[PDB]
Amino acid sequence: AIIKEFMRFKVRMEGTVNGHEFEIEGEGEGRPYEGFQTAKLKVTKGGPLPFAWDILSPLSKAYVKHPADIPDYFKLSFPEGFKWERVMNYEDGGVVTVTQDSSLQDGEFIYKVKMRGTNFPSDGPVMQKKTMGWEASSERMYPEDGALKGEIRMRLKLKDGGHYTSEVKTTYKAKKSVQLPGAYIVGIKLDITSHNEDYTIVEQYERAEGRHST
Repeated sequence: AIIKEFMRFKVRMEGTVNGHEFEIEGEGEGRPYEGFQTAKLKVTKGGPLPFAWDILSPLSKAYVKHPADIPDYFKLSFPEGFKWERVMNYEDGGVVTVTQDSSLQDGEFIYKVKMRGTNFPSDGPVMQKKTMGWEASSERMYPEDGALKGEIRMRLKLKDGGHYTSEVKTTYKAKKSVQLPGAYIVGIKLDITSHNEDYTIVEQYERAEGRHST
């Protein structure tokens, strides 16, 4: 009963992408049982970023709407919370790795993110900043070795109508022993709703719902 119908969060990220260091702070809010949230981020160090915002945007699992019959691993993990680690392999060789800790403090989610991005080609759409947001995704979740894993083949939209693809694996682990669901899918749609000219301030909006795999 600790995850309320309406919850806020605070986040801090530090990252290095192609050698460029930076820090981001943000806050957000949403409805964890209805499966939606918004966030407002600001680049507090090392901005403007010389690369697409979209590689950062998918870097808040407590807010996925779960059917009654699929255990909500993310919510059951609280108040302790959970960690996750992720690799995102972009098709042109760019790699993003991420570690993250989510906890609950004073009735607010606290997220802490560290990430590194390497090998984004100088001429590619990330460094060229030619992406236009992610298409909707289906994250395949499944229990493996006392943790919960998610795989996603994700696609960033390109200006010219093409797509730029990243193969994503994430391991989710509760900080306390918690019951695992069976395999299932989280449908997710994230959009950037507004930003200043140089993406030093960005607002984004995500909806996510668990569902069975037929």
